[PDB]
Amino acid sequence: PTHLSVDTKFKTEGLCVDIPGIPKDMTYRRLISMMGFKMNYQVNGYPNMFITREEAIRHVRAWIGFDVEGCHGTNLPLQLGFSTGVNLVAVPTPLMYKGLPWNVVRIKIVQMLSDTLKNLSDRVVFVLWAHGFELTSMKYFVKIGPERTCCLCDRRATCFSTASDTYACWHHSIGFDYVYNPFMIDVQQWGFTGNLQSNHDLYCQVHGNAHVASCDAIMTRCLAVHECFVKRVDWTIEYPIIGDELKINAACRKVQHMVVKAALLADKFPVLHDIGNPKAIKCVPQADVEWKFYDAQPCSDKAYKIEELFYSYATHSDKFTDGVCLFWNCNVDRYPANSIVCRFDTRVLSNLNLPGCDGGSLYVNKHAFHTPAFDKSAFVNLKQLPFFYYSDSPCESHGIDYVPLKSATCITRCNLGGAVCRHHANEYRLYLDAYNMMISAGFSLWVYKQFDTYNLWNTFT
Ligand SMILES: O=C(c1ccc(Cl)cc1)N1CCSCC1
Ligand SMILES: [Zn+2]
Ligand SMILES: [Zn+2]
Ligand SMILES: [Zn+2]
Repeated sequence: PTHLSVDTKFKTEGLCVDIPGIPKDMTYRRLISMMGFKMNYQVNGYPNMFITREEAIRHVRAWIGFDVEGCHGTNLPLQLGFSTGVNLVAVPTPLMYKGLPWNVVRIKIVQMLSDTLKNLSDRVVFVLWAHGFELTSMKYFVKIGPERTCCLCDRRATCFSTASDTYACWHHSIGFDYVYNPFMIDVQQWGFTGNLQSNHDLYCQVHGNAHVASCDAIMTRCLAVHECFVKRVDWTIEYPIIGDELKINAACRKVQHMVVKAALLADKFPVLHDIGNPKAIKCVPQADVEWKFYDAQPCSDKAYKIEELFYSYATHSDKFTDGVCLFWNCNVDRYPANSIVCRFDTRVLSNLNLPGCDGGSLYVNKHAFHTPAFDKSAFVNLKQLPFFYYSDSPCESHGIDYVPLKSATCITRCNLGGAVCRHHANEYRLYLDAYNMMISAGFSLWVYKQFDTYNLWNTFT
């Protein structure tokens, strides 16, 4: 009970308009056979082209929605749509390409999947709302067999070349013509009523239906992300390191300590209200302040309503207007004016951040976090937090080659005295690096309007 048994039943009702007469009684084994593939009773790490929900959720970085529409089955041209927004027309002889034979279409499919996936995943998972033409199209661009390694590296093979008779991963596949050992999941097997559009549109207003294959491909993946990461949420599932996950997370800890430490020193709040992750620890353990925690899990669907977070259930309940509120990746509709905020910007392009449901994004860094669409109006009571580095640490090198640092934003005794010491120059440059990492990863920082770094210079005298 890890992989999907090929002897599992497959409901064929979705198939029966493209494939009239299809048996009601159907297994994956029989379906794979009718798709023109032979598994040869093979114990070589590829037991089934189709995978479980649980397996798909572990391989979310690999999801490519895929849809095929009859254009006029051997008779007629097929429109191939992918969640990348690409439409290819294959002839048997929003990006929309003219009709070409399979021998050239399959080359474009490998190039497209390789460019999309090489920095994301070791595989492809085709996310289907299966009606028949998508499954019958696979024999024309897919080959299967035993698990293999790349000819040029140690990564599992994802592509095959009929020219060279060799196997490549996504990194090494230029000129390859076949997708090799793809995986796939039919969303329609999950038990929905009515068509794709009617189910997608319950949850999402951002993906229209232009009645083209890529639109269905996008809607199919969106619906799948909704089901697996919005309505259902599993934070136990770990995901491999593929990028700067570790640097970004370190940077996040450093910036959070820096900004909160400086807010307490500058404005001397007697109480801090720490709203969000119930596992959260004091980010400034030495600070004078009354530190009060409020538990809120990461919201995957809609931003929290500040009315419901701060709702008073009895008298003598905490005054959130006293001191300052820390919302560190706690996404709310509208922050109060007395807030310090870190808010993930869902629009950011990275390998960590996958497109999500209804303008949200699926941010995958150790764990998967569906994040509600970034909204600028949430920040109306605040301003953007400007970059600064602050330290009360002694000017003292210890233990890196130097250009003397000149910066208005290096808030240290040494800079107060007109000359930045080597230690604080090294720390400044490391912190500016951490800060830039975190920003470019898509985090945005917001602060109460009265916040002024000028107030920090008098914390040394
Ligand atoms: O792969 C095919 C297929 C095979 C041969 C021919 Cl001539 C047409 C279609 N499918 C999808 C699986 S169910 C039966 C149709
Ligand atoms: Zn390789
Ligand atoms: Zn959608
Ligand atoms: Zn110094």
